[PDB]
Amino acid sequence: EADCGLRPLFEKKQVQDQTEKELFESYIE
Amino acid sequence: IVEGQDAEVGLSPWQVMLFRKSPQELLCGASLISDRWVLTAAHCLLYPPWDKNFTVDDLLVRIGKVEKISMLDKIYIHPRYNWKENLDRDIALLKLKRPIELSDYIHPVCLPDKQTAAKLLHAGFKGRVTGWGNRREQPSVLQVVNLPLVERPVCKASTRIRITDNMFCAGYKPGEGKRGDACEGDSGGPFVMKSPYNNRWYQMGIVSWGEGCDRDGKYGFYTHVFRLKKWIQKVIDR
Ligand SMILES: O=S(=O)(O)OC[C@H]1O[C@@](COS(=O)(=O)O)(O[C@H]2O[C@H](COS(=O)(=O)O)[C@@H](OS(=O)(=O)O)[C@H](OS(=O)(=O)O)[C@H]2OS(=O)(=O)O)[C@@H](OS(=O)(=O)O)[C@@H]1OS(=O)(=O)O
Ligand code: NA
Repeated sequence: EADCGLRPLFEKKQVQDQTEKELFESYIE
Repeated sequence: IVEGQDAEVGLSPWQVMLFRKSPQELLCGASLISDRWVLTAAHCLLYPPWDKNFTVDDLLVRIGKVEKISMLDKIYIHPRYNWKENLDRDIALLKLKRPIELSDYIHPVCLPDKQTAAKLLHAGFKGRVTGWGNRREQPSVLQVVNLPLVERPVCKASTRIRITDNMFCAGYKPGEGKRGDACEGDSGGPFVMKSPYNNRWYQMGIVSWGEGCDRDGKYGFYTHVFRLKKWIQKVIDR
């Protein structure tokens, strides 16, 4: 599916969810 | 989910609930990977020590919380699923009776390729677990918790179960500052990670097993999705 992993209510509307930053924070230590 | 929080509306549009048909009860989590395919743990369907052998006539899936209820055409359990010893290859695919309509609340997650798995699967990197299972060892809202991947030797030293390359473990270490885990009813559900390369969510794991929920010095074990992709590809065909 070409549109997998992109949520209509978030990524598709350029809104990030409330705890996404927690994940990105863990990527850079 | 123990020690999580209420998920925002539409947070996990690939969330699927596996239900016993009659009497109706939540059994497991699951995930939507296409309009016709659903991913879950093998032990959700077959577990002889508990006299569990569910067929397509025993089960229903609930998707989108707008809500969709569907029967299953076929159940595929990994042929080398090892329930006797360690739940090795704890994976099963559920083919829906017919393709479902996608919406704001219904949308499949991605499967990882080699490169995605190499990029994301590092100790310390956090993934996300969601489900409708117990808060304590009955939520009205989908629960979410983010949990760090754990070093393989730390995973192996935490348990007496033989750990294979088809499993990883995740969760906070004693004193790391946070808690959280899957619990009764979340099993089979997805462990997802967001890729910075393309802004998409990939399912890296399937809630497989633990020794109690959210215990100090224990970790959740997850079926390693990329390492079972060869089998996933074989049954789905397309
Ligand atoms: O992006 S993927 O995760 O989908 O990676 C592709 C898979 O390629 C494998 C598949 O193994 S196989 O089942 O034995 O074929 O590695 C090997 O085969 C592919 C494709 O073979 S084919 O006959 O051309 O269709 C080769 O990749 S590709 O460039 O042709 O696309 C691999 O060569 S290479 O390493 O990419 O240069 C080939 O590797 S090898 O020679 O067998 O070592 C899997 O790689 S693996 O994880 O190391 O086994 C990839 O993952 S998958 O889960 O099997 O899809
Ligand atoms: Na723990």
